[PDB]
Amino acid sequence: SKAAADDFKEAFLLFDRTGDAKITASQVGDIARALGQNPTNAEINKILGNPSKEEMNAAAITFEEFLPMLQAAANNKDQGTFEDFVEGLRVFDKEGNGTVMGAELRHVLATLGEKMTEEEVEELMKGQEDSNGCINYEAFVKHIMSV
Amino acid sequence: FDETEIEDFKEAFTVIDQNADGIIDKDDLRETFAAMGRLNVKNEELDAMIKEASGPINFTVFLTMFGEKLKGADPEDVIMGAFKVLDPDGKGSIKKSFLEELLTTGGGRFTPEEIKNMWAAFPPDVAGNVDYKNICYVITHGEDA
Amino acid sequence: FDETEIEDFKEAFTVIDQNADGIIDKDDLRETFAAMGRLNVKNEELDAMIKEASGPINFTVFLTMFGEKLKGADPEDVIMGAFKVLDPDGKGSIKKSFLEELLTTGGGRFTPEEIKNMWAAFPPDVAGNVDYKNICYVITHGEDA
Repeated sequence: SKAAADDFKEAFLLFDRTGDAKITASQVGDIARALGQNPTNAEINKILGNPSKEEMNAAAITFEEFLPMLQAAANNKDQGTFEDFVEGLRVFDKEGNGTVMGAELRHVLATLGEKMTEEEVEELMKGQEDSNGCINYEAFVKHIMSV
Repeated sequence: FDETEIEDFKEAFTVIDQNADGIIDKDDLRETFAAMGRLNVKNEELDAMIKEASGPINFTVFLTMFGEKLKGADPEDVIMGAFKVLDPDGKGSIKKSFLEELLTTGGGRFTPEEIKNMWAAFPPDVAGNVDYKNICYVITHGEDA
Repeated sequence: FDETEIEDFKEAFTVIDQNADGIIDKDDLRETFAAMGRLNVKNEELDAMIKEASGPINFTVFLTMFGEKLKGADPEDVIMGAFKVLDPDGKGSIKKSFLEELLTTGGGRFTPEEIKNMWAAFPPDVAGNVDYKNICYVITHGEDA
């Protein structure tokens, strides 16, 4: 709205590697996340196809399409409730203390639903899981929502 | 510009300014080259060095000319800092394809063609991204060591 | 000529120039040979070394004389680079007949007669093309190790 945030246009100049002021359709998922929006990858996929837009063939972009797609994704930020994120992992391990065994969270984050690479899974556990093999998800989900 | 790097340029300015008056003229350039072994140094090379300045080469004109050509010059300890963050487990030289992918995919300065020029005199190990350290040496002091 | 190879020739020039004035004369040649154990070094050997130069042996005359005799001299890391491309799976020394066929059939410098001279002091393994690495050693530093 501007509140006209012109820093979204300045961040588009940091993600366009050619400097022509266009951003390919394959970058739009990760740049919506870097502007403070977490649409799921199936949602980013649907919307695209919904608009008869094929992410399979070469793509370019213009700021005039990327701005309204970020504004259509911005209504879905009401789905980001931290009660359900901590209660999900609280149902994932027994006893009254928030600890996932290391390999349980790593294999679930790579193979269940939207596949996260094991390189990204190791980069998200690095520091929050110590050598006991127990990830405290009270501080883990706190630090994941700090970015 | 750190102060020891500016003192290194002050020592190089004094070795090329053999009249010790504070201004490197064309005779100082020719007599420093003749003392390094250049008996055939042409006057057109000395004139092309003086044509890069708008005035006489005193210490601040030599510092501003080197500043404007070395606007991305990085000391060896900060280049090894960044390469220790790229190899955060220490000791190992990082893979060739990992440096090619991370140069391109992060920045436009890491585009490929430029990566072929990086491999081209920075040899294999250096180019590949396996060794490490020899490239920090030749970025702070050029030519083969 | 890489710069560390030129620094190795500067250190060898300083060990043969025992007067430390920058010019290796015939007395320096004889006193370096006597300090290595050559008590019978003839004056005709010293005169044949000086007869390869047109002037006194200063550092740039010694570098140009070694440059003109070593116009295909290759450092050990680039010889092992080429032998790792000939054995691209790593570890194994390459076959005798494979190096004889690939030397001949690619280039005139790899003709046979020359291949018999390669096997002749570069022993079997080396000659054969099975070992590897000892030949890179003796091409950068001669004689049996």
